[PDB]
Amino acid sequence: MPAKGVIQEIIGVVIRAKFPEDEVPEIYNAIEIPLGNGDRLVCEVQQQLGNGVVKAVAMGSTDGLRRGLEVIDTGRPIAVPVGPATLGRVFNVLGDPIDGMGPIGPEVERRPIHRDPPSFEEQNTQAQIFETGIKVIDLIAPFTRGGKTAIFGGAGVGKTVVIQELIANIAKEQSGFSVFAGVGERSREGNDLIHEMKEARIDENTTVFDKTVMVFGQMNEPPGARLRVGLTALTMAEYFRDEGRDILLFIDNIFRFVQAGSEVSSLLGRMPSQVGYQPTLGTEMGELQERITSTKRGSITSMQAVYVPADDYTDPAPATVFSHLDATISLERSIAERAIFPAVDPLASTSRILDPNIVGEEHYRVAQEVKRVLQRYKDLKDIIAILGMEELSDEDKLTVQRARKIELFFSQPFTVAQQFTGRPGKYVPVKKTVESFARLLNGEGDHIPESFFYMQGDFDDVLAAYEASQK
Amino acid sequence: MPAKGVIQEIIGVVIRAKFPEDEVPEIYNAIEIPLGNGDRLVCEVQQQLGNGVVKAVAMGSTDGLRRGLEVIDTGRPIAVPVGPATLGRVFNVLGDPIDGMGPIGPEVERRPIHRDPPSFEEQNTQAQIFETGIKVIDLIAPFTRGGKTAIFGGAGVGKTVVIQELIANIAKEQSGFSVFAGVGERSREGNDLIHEMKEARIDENTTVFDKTVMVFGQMNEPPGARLRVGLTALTMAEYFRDEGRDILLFIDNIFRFVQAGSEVSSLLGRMPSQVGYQPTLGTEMGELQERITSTKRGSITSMQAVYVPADDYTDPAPATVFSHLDATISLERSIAERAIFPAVDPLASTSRILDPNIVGEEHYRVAQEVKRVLQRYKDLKDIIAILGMEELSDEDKLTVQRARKIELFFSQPFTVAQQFTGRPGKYVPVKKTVESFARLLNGEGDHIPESFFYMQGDFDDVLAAYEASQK
Amino acid sequence: TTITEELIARLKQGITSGVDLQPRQVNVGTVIAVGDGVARLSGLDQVVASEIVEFPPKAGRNESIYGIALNLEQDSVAAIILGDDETIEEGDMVTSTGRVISVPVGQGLLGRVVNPLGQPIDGKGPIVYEKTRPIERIAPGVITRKSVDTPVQTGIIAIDALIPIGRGQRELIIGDRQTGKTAVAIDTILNQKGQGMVCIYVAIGQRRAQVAQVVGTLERFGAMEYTIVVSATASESAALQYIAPYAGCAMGEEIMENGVMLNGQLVKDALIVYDDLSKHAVAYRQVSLLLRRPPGREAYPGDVFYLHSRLLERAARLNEEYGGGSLTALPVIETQANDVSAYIPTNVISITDGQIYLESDLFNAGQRPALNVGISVSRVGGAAQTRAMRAVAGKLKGELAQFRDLAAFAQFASDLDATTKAQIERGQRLQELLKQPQYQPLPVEDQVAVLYAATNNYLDDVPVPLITKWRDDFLAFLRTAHPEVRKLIYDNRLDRKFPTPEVKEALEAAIKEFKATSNY
Amino acid sequence: ARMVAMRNATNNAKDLVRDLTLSFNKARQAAITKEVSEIASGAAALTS
Ligand SMILES: Nc1ncnc2c1ncn2[C@@H]1O[C@H](COP(=O)(O)OP(=O)(O)OP(=O)(O)O)[C@@H](O)[C@H]1O
Ligand SMILES: Nc1ncnc2c1ncn2[C@@H]1O[C@H](COP(=O)(O)OP(=O)(O)O)[C@@H](O)[C@H]1O
Ligand SMILES: [Mg+2]
Ligand SMILES: [Mg+2]
Repeated sequence: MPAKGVIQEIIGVVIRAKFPEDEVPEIYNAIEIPLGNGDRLVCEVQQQLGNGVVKAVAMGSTDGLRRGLEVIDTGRPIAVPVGPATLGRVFNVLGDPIDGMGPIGPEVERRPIHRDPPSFEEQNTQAQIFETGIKVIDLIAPFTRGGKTAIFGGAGVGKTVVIQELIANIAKEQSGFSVFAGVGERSREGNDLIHEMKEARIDENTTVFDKTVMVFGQMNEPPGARLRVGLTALTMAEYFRDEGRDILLFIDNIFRFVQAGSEVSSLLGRMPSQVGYQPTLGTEMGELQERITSTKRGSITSMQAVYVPADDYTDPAPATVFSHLDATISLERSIAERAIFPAVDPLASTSRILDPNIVGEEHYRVAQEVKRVLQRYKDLKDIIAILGMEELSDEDKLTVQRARKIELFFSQPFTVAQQFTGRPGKYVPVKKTVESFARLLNGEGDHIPESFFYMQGDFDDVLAAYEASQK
Repeated sequence: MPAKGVIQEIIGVVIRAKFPEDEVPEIYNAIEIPLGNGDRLVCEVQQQLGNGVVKAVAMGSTDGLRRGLEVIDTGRPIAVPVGPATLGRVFNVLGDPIDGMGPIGPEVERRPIHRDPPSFEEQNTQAQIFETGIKVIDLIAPFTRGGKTAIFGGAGVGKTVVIQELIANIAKEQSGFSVFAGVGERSREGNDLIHEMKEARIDENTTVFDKTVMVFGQMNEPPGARLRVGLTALTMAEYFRDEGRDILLFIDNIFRFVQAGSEVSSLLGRMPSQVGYQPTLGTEMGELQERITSTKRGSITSMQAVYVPADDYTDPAPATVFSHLDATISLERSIAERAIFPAVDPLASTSRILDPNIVGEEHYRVAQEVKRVLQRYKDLKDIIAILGMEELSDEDKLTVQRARKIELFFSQPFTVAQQFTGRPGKYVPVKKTVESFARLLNGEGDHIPESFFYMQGDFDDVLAAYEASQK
Repeated sequence: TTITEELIARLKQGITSGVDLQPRQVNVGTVIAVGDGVARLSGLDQVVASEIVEFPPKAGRNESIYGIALNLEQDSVAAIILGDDETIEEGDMVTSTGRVISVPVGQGLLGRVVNPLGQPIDGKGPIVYEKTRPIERIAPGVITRKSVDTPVQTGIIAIDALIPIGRGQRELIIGDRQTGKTAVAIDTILNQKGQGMVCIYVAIGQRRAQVAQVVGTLERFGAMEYTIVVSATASESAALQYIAPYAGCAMGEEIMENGVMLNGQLVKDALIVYDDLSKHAVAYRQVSLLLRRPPGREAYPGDVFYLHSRLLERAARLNEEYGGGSLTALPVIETQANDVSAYIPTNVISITDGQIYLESDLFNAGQRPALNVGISVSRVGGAAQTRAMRAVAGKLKGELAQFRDLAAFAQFASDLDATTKAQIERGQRLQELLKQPQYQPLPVEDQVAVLYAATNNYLDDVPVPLITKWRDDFLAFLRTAHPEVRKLIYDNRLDRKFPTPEVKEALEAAIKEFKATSNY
Repeated sequence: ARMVAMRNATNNAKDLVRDLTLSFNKARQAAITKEVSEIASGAAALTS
């Protein structure tokens, strides 16, 4: 479809292009406006308003465009490069590398942004745990293969730190790739800091950055770009999924994807729905998070970060996000103030895979009893702070001691990210977490003071440090 | 008569009139519709729709109009009389005298309603305190010369009475003139109860009415009249500002101006903003307020009453005026029902001019200490509600007594309040009120009971009352 | 030869054969409709989006009022009038200037109050310049930036110790009504007297009197030697208020990319304050609704998150490859009854790196900077602090968090045990320490010394209502009796182990000497 | 007795805060929905 049209209307980041009566571009067909030299503006067709007129979102500056400019139809949605050539590179919404390196090249396979999800036959009937290395994540709210996990928290609780240490864990300890979709990524927070963090984490002769793809829909971009960056990262990850690999896509803020969709719908003149949101919120979430599944060939596990507006979990954006979630990891500022870097609240982190018949019979006894002990501590904390531990009877003093031990034991140094409290790499497996927490839950740790459990290992590091200090 | 057109549409108080294409009226022009009684209907243009068609706000009944009526363009915006001829008269939005006196002659100067505000380099940054006759206004929230000051309260708290009392005080005890803008003026508050209350003799044969200008954009007027009455009063006061005189401007209500703007915008078919309000709310408020400034030549100093429904200060009407204020007087119904008729709350009544570098160190010290003791009493009255004052007090008895004495001493009998009470009015200079509060603050009033502070002038009046009782 | 011969040699080239006297069919537009600051033009097909149009002078109007062609609809150009809408009439000629909006930039704008178009409004003569920078440009990008390391010293102890602001960091100041947002911004501007940083103040939608008072405050403290004051007041059209912050940040990006000679030193660091982004968003909402663009939540247009983001993502910290300069943004947001979850507040909070929350409850309680430490964050953190402040303020942060956990027990402290009462008293003394008078910023050495005195057990003797006075007196002591202690603290403020025994012993001796010779 | 009664009162106050926060979230969502619906009705009745 080499059809050439002309720009008819320009209203903000929403343009209209008049084409011939035949060969009109389809919906999501990525028209392109040359701007001189090699620069071009890639718009995405959203509506067909009659005789050859298509309404599209700019996905670019569109601040120097005149009416009547030539527009080239591409005949397909936005084409982004896929393959090993995308590893170690940073892309915008259009798949153009926004790092210092040059273009990808014409010999690299390009794929459309808008694909269909895996069919009904391709879905995996039986779920499977995804080991991630983190103690609290693998124990309390375990991941699922081809599933969605959402991390919550405040502005500075450490969600991005958790995301990047998970990227490092996936890249270094196992030979697996990951794709990071920085939707609404600040040009300071992610466009240099995350690159430095990924290029600082090194295993041998290569970095964690070398085993991950990055697609940055920065905040300065128009709402269409921040809307389509998630699908761009999905397209770049589905290649490795088609090779049978287990990709773990990360999403910087799925709420900013929702807000980009709402802004795009408002700019197109559509009637608002719910709390001023787009009418197509459910379908827009489905077209993204139904491509994150466990195919019979390969799998895409995903980890989103969700911003909850006004701490309202019944808000339509968290309501629609929660419909697709398989696990939740709640970060609390209170835990962060106690110098706990993995500030995961085990009493607020859930997972659908936490079942006796999937993650193990001992898993859904150790996790259940750990949660019960922590709930007992949460109940008794006010009494302890007001009165003191002397009022607590037996079976409650021991419970509080074990609860403090596990609460301080959930902390990890994230030695892969920088070298803060650096120590030999552990990457504690799921079975090791189960065995350590069953060990402490069955006593065997009461002689340890409640200060050794800090950035520790697998409860064998705890006893090793106890023997080293004084034994 | 630059142009003559015909009425095309009459929709309520909106007139669409078709003019010759080479003689279309300007944006803020005034167009007269001659009626079959020797009078005319003056509409204000607001838009130029297409080829020679203009949309105008009626500023009249439009219950005698038919399609095809002749419409004479005046070429310029609404022209209102200025000069000494307007002094002592009552006008409306069109500048026509609505009192029983004769019409204004054609020899007077007539100025357009819409004028640019004074430029940035004409601003006089020298802050000067304007002497009001009110004790609490002088002490707590001093009146700034050339600045804009607001009164906030519910219904019946005393805003209009306070405004007319300042008119009487600053015209009698000072030579400053006054211009009154009855925006949305009730026909009971404006047609009576202010004309009669301005029949207060100044020296021998001149009343406050003879030295003041009144422009009543009454409530039964269409929304355009109530929208432009404030600008009419500003145009009338700007002549006295340009003569070098320090002119006083009282806008009897601000939220009615906002309501008139909202109604005008809704009637014109403009897109609604915020909660159904006008999109040009900030611009209209700025256009009104920025003409009230202190210049090198003269200074318009203004007091504007604002009615907050319930206690909602986040409504668009008080929120859009907060940026334009130099001082706020917060009237309270609780203080009014306690027979403290000048029901100013000393707390939550701020002023930018309340600075030791401007009003002096003694004024600042006295005001700050009075606010401190009143704040202490705000808790001590609760404390003594159950535990009697005689039961226990560590200097609490003395500070409670002093605070009760000063909160009664803030009450002042008004000249215009003789109808309500019969007590003759009192005027206190700004020096005498701060001196009296300094004297009462540290001793010298602990023996006089809290009955001789009720309705008095300076502390000398309280003393004279005390030794008049003890005869 | 004479220099006038060189002057004539410059002439007689364009004078003789340098002018093209060719008449060409230039495409102009005719006005078909004028609204409320929006004028629609019939045919102007040679216009780009956001291009400044002229409206050339006509009969009865000797000046041209420019506009911004925003809506390039089919056979229609809706342009928002920058000046006054009264003069524009139907049928008026409109000539396309062929240029996007640009503002003068460079050394000449230093101490000048200017329009968003760059025209001076201070009445101090024309702006001297040789370069114009475009209003709208893309942010520096991905590889251009650098991690924020250099601190911006606001002078407020609470901000500089708990909510660090670094060069290239977008730190929102969000408050409500009169809580001191402009006071905090002006205090930050006044503290850059010799810090090698050029300040810019935008003041969108304010009073002319308020901007005049701000300029007077700046020029009475000598701050106008390095400050640019853009101004789009409330009476001015919504187009000027819409383009004001972009003009300010264009000047800031000129400072960042090239730099100016300040005090004989090249300065490439700029601190910009958008004193009302809520008012800027209101002005753009008025522009969009008057253009009949489809509204969204709270009647704001769809591209209102985009609006501010273009503005705020231009504040960067460039690496040494791209000059090493930086632009620091200090947006100001006014909430309504502390409605943090409103549209524009959430937009700016998500965009900005950190937030500074000002509460009316603290402002009316005597806290002179009404700063809410509990909810306000700076995600750059310790990287935006000196090593001295990093070493000292950690215990301050911990003690203040402990006090905020126990703030409900403050009036009951006389009835509690020893450790809880001690924590409450320490928190009260620290909160009284953070109170600062207006227009009195403190240098980093003074803040470090005061916070070291407070962090260690030295303010326990002096009672709470005198803490502030103590601080003032101590500073006077350090300003008179021991300048060497202040110089020593300032000299090794970048040392990784800041409390070296030399500076530690000097500071302890100064504190002991002050305490022994003073009574409270 | 006062300690136990005030602990129970604090727990009940926290529960009431949770219920009131749910009610406030419902009210805020309904208010924003009403506002956007009114704005859309007032805009679509005059444009298209
Ligand atoms: N630290 C302070 N100590 C004492 N007074 C202060 C302090 N900061 C501000 N003020 C006082 O409070 C007033 C209001 O502060 P300011 O004007 O900075 O607030 P704002 O949030 O910008 O308000 P506005 O909405 O009026 O623009 C100042 O004029 C000043 O008199
Ligand atoms: N100084 C005063 N002395 C006595 N009564 C007063 C005084 N000021 C107000 N009032 C009471 O308030 C009423 C007028 O209130 P008004 O100022 O018209 O209300 P608003 O403040 O809403 O305009 C009168 O009926 C009177 O009883
Ligand atoms: Mg009234
Ligand atoms: Mg301010």
